[PDB]
Amino acid sequence: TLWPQREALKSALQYPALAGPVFDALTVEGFTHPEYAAVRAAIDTAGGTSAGLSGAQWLDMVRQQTTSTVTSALISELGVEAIQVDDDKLPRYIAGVLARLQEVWLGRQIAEVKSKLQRMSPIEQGDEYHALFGDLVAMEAYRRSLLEQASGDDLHHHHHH
Amino acid sequence: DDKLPRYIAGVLARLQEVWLGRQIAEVKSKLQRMSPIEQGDEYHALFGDLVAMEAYRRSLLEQASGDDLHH
Repeated sequence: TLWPQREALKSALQYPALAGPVFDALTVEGFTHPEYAAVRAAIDTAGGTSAGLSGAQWLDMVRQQTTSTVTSALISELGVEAIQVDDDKLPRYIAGVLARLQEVWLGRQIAEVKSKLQRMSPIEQGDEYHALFGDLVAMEAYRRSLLEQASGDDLHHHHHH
Repeated sequence: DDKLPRYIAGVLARLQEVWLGRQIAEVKSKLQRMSPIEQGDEYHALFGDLVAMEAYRRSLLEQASGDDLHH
């Protein structure tokens, strides 16, 4: 997910209102690339997209959360680097790159819950089984929905159908 | 490059910036022929180096200007 990690950061930095609560729900651990995780953390600390800041003010606020010259320069870089997609397609593009990341993370949680359920019986473990299976249904259903959403990222200028 | 007179250090920065601008164009062209959806990891990798080149080029432009006493 390295490409959508970079695009997700650019989206949060340039269009925090579009990036929105999904972005803010993305975990730092899901940013496998260490310099990207450090930018993700700085954005979280700066208040996330909900801080309702944008533009130069937002970028400064994020840079204020880091003492790394490398992280600081990367915030500036990702704050101005073009997201290469048509303006009308930007909201679905942003949702799409965030969905890529979420999907991957949900996959891990789904696998974990399934491994727990395989050790349990729906008869002997009654209510507990219902509770954990209900958790699985919620993620599996959402994962399926994201797989459809993740399609907004196909609108990238360098992707051709 | 401190053991060089400024005008020589400057021409070498100028040489580098000109060449790198052309290489940056080469790399951008390559990226235009690759999908970040079908080849996300390769595309990201190459894009990362494009961006590093661009940043170094900007720094060489500033060094050449400084060393060559541009106004």
